[PDB]
Order: sequence, then structure tokens, then C-alpha cells
Amino acid sequence: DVLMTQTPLSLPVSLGGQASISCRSSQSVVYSDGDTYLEWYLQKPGQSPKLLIYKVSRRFSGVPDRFSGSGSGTDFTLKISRVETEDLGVYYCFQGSHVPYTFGGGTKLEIKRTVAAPSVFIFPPSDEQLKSGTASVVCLLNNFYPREAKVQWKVDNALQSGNSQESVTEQDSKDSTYSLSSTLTLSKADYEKHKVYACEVTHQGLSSPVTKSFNRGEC
Amino acid sequence: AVGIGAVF
Amino acid sequence: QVQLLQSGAELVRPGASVTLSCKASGYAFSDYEIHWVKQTPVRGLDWIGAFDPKSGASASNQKVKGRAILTADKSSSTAYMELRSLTSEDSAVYYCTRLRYFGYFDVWGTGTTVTVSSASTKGPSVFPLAPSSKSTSGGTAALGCLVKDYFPEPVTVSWNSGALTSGVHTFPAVLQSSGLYSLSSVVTVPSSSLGTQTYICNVNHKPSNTKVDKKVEPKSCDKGLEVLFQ
Repeated sequence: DVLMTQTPLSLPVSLGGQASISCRSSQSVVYSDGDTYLEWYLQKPGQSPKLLIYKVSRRFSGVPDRFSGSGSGTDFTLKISRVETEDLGVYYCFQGSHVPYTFGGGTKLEIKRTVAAPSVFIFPPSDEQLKSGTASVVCLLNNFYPREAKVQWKVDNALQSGNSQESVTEQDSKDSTYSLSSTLTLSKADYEKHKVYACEVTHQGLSSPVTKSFNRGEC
Repeated sequence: AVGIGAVF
Repeated sequence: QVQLLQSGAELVRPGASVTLSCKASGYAFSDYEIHWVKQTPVRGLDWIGAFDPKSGASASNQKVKGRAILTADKSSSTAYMELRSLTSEDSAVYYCTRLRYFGYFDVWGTGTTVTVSSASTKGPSVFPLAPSSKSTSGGTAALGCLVKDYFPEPVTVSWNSGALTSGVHTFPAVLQSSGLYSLSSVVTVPSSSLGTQTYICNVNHKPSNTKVDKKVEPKSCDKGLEVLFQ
């Protein structure tokens, strides 16, 4: 009913830099008591939302000086100065002046840091899983930046397609890297039909693509 | 926020 | 020690109802309203409604009107939200949070993952991702646990009953074509610790009451038999 429109949807910022998030209410959010109950909340990956700013510019206890809120009436702005890795998350404005209370749509902070090449690890299927009739081969790309990365599977040196799923973590709160898993799933029959399994990884931080590989029965 | 009960 | 306790997860059929509970402690229950906030990846945070135990008033947002009933039991310090005629649009994490008049949302529950689905609950299979030279690079070894074919979300994974947190990555679950979820949890450790430290992953899938502690043991590789393409 009172509509809160937050911009931008995603905000790249270099570490140690300054980020600016803006939020505009469709109507005034000054309450009859004179105050403006405009709050900024942060939701970090895997956690509950947490309060940063209340009453456009006042800082919840424990919230560093680097976070400062401002604005008036229709237009509000949260400023993060000297951004640190821990500031990663989705920032939301919120009006608590007129029922029904409403959140902005959120701004996902994206921290820019130096290039970091992935460490690459490969895991053959466990004997226990092989008893079950399926084989999962896991390739792990650990702690890399930036996020773009290419992972290709080769079985007996033949490129694979359609039989792998990958998943990527959020930016790490301590070092702003990503990690990625790529899981090649095969029937046990298909797995026992071939010998060589290889994960090939291309990433900007690597002078050339890295391949990790093993033989069925080796480990 | 104000609270839905604050005016009572 | 103010806290708000919510159940971790509820699987509910489409067209049925769910009852969410928020059990407060560490403060005087009547001095704070309880508000309900729906979280999803794309639609963000969504103020659902509120109940004030002092005045007894309630309110809810326009979209959920007619389907949401907010109440509270002061004697047992517990607020409730009942939501009826559920569809998959209602699948989300629902948080409760507290609010003193003219205050702010300073304390939050940890959220109830509600999944609206007609599929049944299924506990996971847990398989080791054994450390070996193929998962060692330099002085760092990687190891983990594959948590396969469970429904619904979420699952928790800890390492060594929570004593091991540094270097842990638990990946987002992926919905397989089977309709079941799978996830991996990995951790990097010093490779010299492989011969001397025991590593256990603690997997907990509460919706199915499945608790698994899997010891992940190192494996030796016989590099002599390896055939390579380079």
C-alpha cells in the first residue's frame, strides 16, 4: 500500500570502497508523532535478517560508524563506507510508519577483490554409494574470484554433456571468494564401463586450464 | 516501527 | 538471552493449512508485538502481519487477508500464525520477530522453512568424499560428505559436532530431476592432519528424523595404474 522501491538490485563495490543504496517511498512515511520509522536491515547468507539503522539515521547498538543512513520524506539512502568482506549480504529498507508495513525489494551487495585462482579437487564415488547402484563424481573448485568459471567433464577423454549439476556458494564472509561443486552422476553400469574420469577447469586466475583426473579403481 | 497496538 | 524459537521446517499439502509458532523467552511477553516476515530468494522480505499481546490487536497484509489468522497464548509466551489453502507460492522461510511500541525488529527467530508439496518426506543417504592425493594440493587436503536424495529442505551439516568450522563450505541444495534434493558439504584441512585427526560430518534432516554421523576416512591412491591424456 505504501510502496518501497529500492535501487539498485545488485551493487558491485570494491573492498575498502563506498556503497550507496537508495530507497523511495510511494507516499510520505513521516508519522503523526513527527518521526520517520524507516529502517535498514541486512540479511547475510545463512542467517536471519539483522537490524542496522532505525529512525532514518540512528545506528542499532553494535553497528559500526561506517554505516550511515539519511534521507527525507520520500527519498532515503544508506551509505556503507570502507566496505569489508563481512558486509556481504542483501540490504533491505523498511517502513514501519503506516500499516501495512512494507520492505523494499532488496539490494545484493557484491564485493570486488583481487583475482584468486581456484584450488581444484576431485572425489571418485564411494564404495558405499557404488553398492547402491549409482555413482557420483564430485569436482570441487575452492575459494576463487571472480565467479565466472568453466567446468567440463571428460570420461575416457570424451567430453560430457547433460549429466552434471553444479552449485555455487555465496561470496565468503571472510575472503569474498566463491566455491563451486560440479557433480557428474552416472549409473553404476555406465561408471564401470569406463576407466578415466577428469574434471577440467578454466578460470581467469589460471595461466592455463587445470585438469584433475583419476582412474576407476585407483583410490 | 510504530507497532499496530501503539495507538491503544 | 532473549530468544524466539520456531520449528525448523513444515511440509504441508497444497490446499491444507500450516500453523507456525513463535515461542518467546528472556523478556516480558506482553511488552512486545510479534511480527511475521516471509522470505524467498526473489520476492525478498515480505511483512505478513502482526499480533500485539498487550492490546490484543492484529493486522496482516493485503495479499494474505482472508487466509491468515494471527493469535498469541500469553501464558505460554507463544505467538501463532495459521495460514490456510496453501499453494506453492506460499513455500518460503517464515520468520517471527519482536517489536516494542515505537521500537524496531531487534531480535528474530531462525525461521521455519515451509514447503507446500504433495510428495512425502525422505531422509538422505550420506556418502563420504574421502581425502586422497586427488583431493590434496600443496599442504591442503579437501574432504567432505555427499548428502543425497532427501525431501524436503532443509538439511544441516556440521563437522566434528561443530568443533570444525574454518574452511567449511556447505553448498546450496540442488533439486534433482527425481524431485529429491542433493547437497555436498566439504572442508579443507592441513594434509598432515589426515593421519592424526578424525573427521566426522553430522548430517541432520529433521523433517524425516534422520540423523547421520559419517566418519570420513582417508583413501590411498595407486598412481602406478593411472592412464593419462595430455
